[PDB]
Amino acid sequence: DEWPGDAGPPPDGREAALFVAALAAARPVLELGVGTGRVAFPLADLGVEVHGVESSEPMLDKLREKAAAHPNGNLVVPVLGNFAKLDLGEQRYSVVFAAFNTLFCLLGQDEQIDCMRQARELLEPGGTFVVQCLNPAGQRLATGNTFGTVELEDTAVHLEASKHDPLAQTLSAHHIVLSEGGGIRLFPYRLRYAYPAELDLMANVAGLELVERHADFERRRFDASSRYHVSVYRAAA
Amino acid sequence: EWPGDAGPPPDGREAALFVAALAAARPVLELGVGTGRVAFPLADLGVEVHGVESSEPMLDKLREKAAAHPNGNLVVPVLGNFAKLDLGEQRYSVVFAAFNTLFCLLGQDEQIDCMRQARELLEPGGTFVVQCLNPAGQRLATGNTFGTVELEDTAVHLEASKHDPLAQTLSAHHIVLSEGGGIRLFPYRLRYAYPAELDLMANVAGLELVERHADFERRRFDASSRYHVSVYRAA
Amino acid sequence: PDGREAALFVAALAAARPVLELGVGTGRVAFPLADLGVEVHGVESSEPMLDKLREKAAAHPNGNLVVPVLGNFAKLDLGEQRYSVVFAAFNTLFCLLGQDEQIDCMRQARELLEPGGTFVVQCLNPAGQRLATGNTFGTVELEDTAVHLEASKHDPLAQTLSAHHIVLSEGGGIRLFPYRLRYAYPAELDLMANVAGLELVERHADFERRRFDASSRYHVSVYRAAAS
Amino acid sequence: EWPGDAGPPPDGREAALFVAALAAARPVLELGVGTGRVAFPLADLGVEVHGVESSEPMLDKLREKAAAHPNGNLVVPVLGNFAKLDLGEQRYSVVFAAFNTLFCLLGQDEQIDCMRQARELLEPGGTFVVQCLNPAGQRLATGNTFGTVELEDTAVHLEASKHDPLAQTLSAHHIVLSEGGGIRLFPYRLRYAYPAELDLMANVAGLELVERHADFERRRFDASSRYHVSVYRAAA
Amino acid sequence: WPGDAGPPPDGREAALFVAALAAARPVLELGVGTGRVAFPLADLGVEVHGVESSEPMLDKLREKAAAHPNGNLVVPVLGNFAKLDLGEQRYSVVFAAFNTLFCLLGQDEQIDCMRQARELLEPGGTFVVQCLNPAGQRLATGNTFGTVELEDTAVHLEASKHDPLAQTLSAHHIVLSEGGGIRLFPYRLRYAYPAELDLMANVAGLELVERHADFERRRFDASSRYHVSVYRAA
Amino acid sequence: EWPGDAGPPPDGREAALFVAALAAARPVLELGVGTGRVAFPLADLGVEVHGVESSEPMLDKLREKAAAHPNGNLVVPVLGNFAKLDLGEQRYSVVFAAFNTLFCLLGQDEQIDCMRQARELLEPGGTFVVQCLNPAGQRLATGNTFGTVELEDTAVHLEASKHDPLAQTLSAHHIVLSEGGGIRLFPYRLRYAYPAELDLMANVAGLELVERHADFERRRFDASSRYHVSVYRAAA
Ligand SMILES: [Li+]
Ligand SMILES: [Li+]
Repeated sequence: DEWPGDAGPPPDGREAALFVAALAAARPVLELGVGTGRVAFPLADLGVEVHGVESSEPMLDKLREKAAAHPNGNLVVPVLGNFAKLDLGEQRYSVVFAAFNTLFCLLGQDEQIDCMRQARELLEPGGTFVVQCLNPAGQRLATGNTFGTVELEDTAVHLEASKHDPLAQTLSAHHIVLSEGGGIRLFPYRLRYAYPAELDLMANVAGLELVERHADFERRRFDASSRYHVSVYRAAA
Repeated sequence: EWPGDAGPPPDGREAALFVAALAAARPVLELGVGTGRVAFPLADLGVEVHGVESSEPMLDKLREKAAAHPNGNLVVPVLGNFAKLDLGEQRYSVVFAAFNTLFCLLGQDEQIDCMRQARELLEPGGTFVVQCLNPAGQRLATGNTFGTVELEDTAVHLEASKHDPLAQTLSAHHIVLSEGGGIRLFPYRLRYAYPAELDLMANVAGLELVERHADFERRRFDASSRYHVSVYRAA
Repeated sequence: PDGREAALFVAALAAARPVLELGVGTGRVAFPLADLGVEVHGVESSEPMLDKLREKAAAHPNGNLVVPVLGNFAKLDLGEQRYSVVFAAFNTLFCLLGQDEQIDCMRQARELLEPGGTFVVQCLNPAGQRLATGNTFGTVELEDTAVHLEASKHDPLAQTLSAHHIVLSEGGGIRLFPYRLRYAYPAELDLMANVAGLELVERHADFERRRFDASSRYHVSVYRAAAS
Repeated sequence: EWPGDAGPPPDGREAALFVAALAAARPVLELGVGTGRVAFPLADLGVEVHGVESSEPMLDKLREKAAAHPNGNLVVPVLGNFAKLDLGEQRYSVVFAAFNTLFCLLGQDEQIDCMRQARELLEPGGTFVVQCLNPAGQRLATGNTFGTVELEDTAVHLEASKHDPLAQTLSAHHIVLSEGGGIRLFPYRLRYAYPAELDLMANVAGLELVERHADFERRRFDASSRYHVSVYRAAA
Repeated sequence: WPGDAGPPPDGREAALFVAALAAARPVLELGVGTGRVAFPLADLGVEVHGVESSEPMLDKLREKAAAHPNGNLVVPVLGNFAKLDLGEQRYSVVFAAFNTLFCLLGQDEQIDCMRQARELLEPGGTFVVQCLNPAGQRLATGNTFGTVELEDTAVHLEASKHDPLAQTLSAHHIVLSEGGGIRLFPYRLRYAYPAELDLMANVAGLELVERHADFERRRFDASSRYHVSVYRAA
Repeated sequence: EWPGDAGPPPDGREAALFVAALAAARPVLELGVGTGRVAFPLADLGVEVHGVESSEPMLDKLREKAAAHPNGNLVVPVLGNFAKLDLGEQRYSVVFAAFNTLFCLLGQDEQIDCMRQARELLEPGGTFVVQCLNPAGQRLATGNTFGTVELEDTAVHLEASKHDPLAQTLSAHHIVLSEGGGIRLFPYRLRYAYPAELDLMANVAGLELVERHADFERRRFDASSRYHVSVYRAAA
């Protein structure tokens, strides 16, 4: 959205879109955690109908505003709510996806399994479930507390204070912005991450099976040093 | 026979006490019986141990130590790879795998199969016990490492290993260099799991966690613990 | 957050005689002690911080058990009074910025113990604190509308730590709380204790008696009059 | 201006002595004269200093301390560009850039150019002297870092930096947080060169290395020195 | 020599890369070795002139050449990277793979080799090198000891001294084998950083035309362990 | 006799000059004299050295180098443990322990006892000199480590060690692996003390610190110094 450099959201909106589109089957897709449409609008540019779920009202409001002004806004269907509770009806989708750690916003393994399962049940035959998550091995997370520089601007610095518990597999952090004036903005967040093999087992429990894993949306080889992965799951035979 | 950290952990007695307390004058099954590191101390506690192994040789050194032991009659050696081995009607109050035995199985799938079979050999109320290295607390570098395992007056014990954080395997050689110039290499392989993955494996296998400690003396388990001792029940 | 636990620890050693807390604060140890029926004489050098204590004591259902004293750790005149326990929690002893002052402090404490009395200290453990040489910056804690950070300078020769506890708030507000320490290593500390007529009888990681080892961030050490 | 490690390095006098020893009672040119941390000390020694800055602002502040300094008249403020500028026929016994000034030019090319201009401003047997961070000894982490620079009773100085070890650049903010709630940010960029690269650059610019030290007191230079002071002269 | 103990498995890829630039004229490989790249190039119909200073290794090449279906495309040349007289013969490509250039223990020698190389290029010709990338290799200051590779009956280890000022690596590849055997294989390199290397190239009358992480043309960045750089005559 | 870093420190001569400046026409006592790395340079300055060892092997080898040395009559070898050796009426202007000798005693208590024995052997104004690793500057990892000490054409020198930071002990093997398959292990143990601890030990033994350097050439001691040379005198 606004934040510059590494402080902003991952600059791969376009690539995510292409990726999902290629899996879309000219039919409609569901984005879990659609925010302000970082992936949804590029999707709309490729002629893909995107229903987007988002729990943050201020964010969804913005998506709606931008949609009104977007040449292809009409391909974007904003859905306000908590995914676990929304009744999406008889609607099925060709692709359900969750970009930039959205799945890991659910603060436990059981919640994540449940989520994968709701997504499974919304797929049409042959549909896929796609997630993009931090890859703990490649991310080399230190145990305990850390503090680091995220990005610099002429008149502000973006920093991060973080707490990592490698046993519970949680991260709790503030994104911090300090400004020349003396202003300070804190943006708290929390993740529970999964390791790839744990994640794959969760998917099985949820009735899903892994069909492919990459490091990123351009399909680069995934390996131990990959900071992220993009995983694609199908319903199990 | 290897000194300090080279040899196996010195918790054999304590393992026994922990397993014993969990058995109701009913037989217990150790996976990967050794030279009876745990088993024999169990007998000293009046507990019948059925030990599984796939090494006709090692199993033979066990038979021998069973003949010389004042309680060897309680130690029953079962030869054969656990995966393919049928124990028919016989059930157990406890089934346990000590010092990373479970992680000798080189895959999540095979590990879940082992946990399942273990569940199907538990009587009502029986428990499945594992002692595993705890990745978070073991601080394992990615890729290759080389370290000192232990020193003796006339030899050093070293370790060359490869760690693959995705497959979660450790493949290593325990190396002994001796003053005369002799060299012995002892290779070995593990696939480990994180606690939360292990608990989900246990569930898929029909088990549920009922307690976790850092060791057999029941010390508090936390992030910095090098091992955990986990106890599971049927669901 | 071990106020209670430190109190339980000290109380278990104090029997029914009075104890002396060096660096009584707003009484985060003293009051839980009173609630346990222990009489606490608390020392401090800041007449201001003593006041905040006196105010809380008046409003506490057991504040009569807390006796505020004004003086200096190393150099005090309490006269004939002796204690079953003299203690110094959360790094108090390392507030004295030198080995000599610290030894002098330990000697006073020894001279104020009755027979069988114990001197107890809680101190950061350098091995387990894994302190980098030079300057560091770190995260201490997170809240919804503020972060607690720490900036510090470490001189591994002088064994000193100079730091600011930093609080940053959504407003743009910043509070800085500076502090200084001279720490000792366990073996140094034990030898200092010997020089002061004390000997170590037990060492734990914490007031719950958890095992102390190299990775322990703190230790709780219990000293008594030296033998022979 | 600022306390301790937050302020500028405390080797002004020493840099002056070092330079004056090489200055043959003839004039010296300081690139990045700043506020005269070195120039004035040089003036105190009887040495004429022509100091160059790019920003009129800083020159003005220099012109002001000069007017209030007992030996300020020996410090000539010059406005120009390190790589390109016209000083005509004036030559110098010493041309120098202290505390990383050379690395303020953001590329190998501009650094060579500057070294060359310097060479051409030297008199016969004149020297070109630079003081630069020494990467090996500085142990710079890849990527981003955050650190404490200095403490004060009512404020803290921190540093947030981005290091690109491939472009060999450092991009930082010096940050001052105050008990008030005030925050001051002071940006800066550097492009560094390793010693072997630097000497080759000098060669390409017509200079050859004649001596290298850790500091202006001539302490031994080695892999663990955070800085070097290098002395060049025009090549055969 | 298994896995990471052995040489890099990019022989074919190297050849393809070099072939693409070769345009039906001869190429010169500095440090031709045992033909790890030369032969794969011969399979592509490219004439290879391979240079080496070690007669021994040069002999082994000759032997594998006579037994290769395309050996006659591999012309072994005894000589010295920096200094050697090849007459009027010119090449479309002169390349040095896997750290060959860093085998010369000094910046000056390395510049001399680059210059000699430039002077053997026809018009439009190119000089290609493959070099460890210090930034991406994250080299500890001072001594280190590490595991290179494992085998069932032996371990491959490495002891090294890194001098970050001289930019040198001095190491022993160590083989320990069951039964008491020890083999030491010492080697020395002087590396250059990219920006230094490029300036070296300019001094040698060469200019950089492209840089990759490897012979497959993957993007080069700070975390790339190696780089493949292609230069033209100024 | 071992190459580079495997061999002993090359500061024998410097150690002798430093000790001789403190000596005073009345013998010095070296604890752990080994094969004379310091005793002989000392004899070249006409200083009489009484050298203590327990290892009869090196004492037999010292005697042999001393019979073939032009000034061997100045090197008096004394066989046996220090803790047990009663040296009688003889007093010394200097007692010293180079390269970690004091840390060969495996406990704070033994070390204090040694220091005390030294104090009692000093003449009035006499001094006790020690050279010991400096923990702050050595940055010793906790637990086990393995590293390269040195390289030669046909052999590598390695080290496997166990560091206990609470007990402040190092137990290690210097390992030499040779091209033919040869393996030599050389075990050793130390218990070190931090400077402040060491000074307090000195006090307990009736000594007071009068000077501290990084080395025998009197370089400044600081956090980054790998060693220190400390000079103690008797407490008035
Ligand atoms: Li599609
Ligand atoms: Li051998």
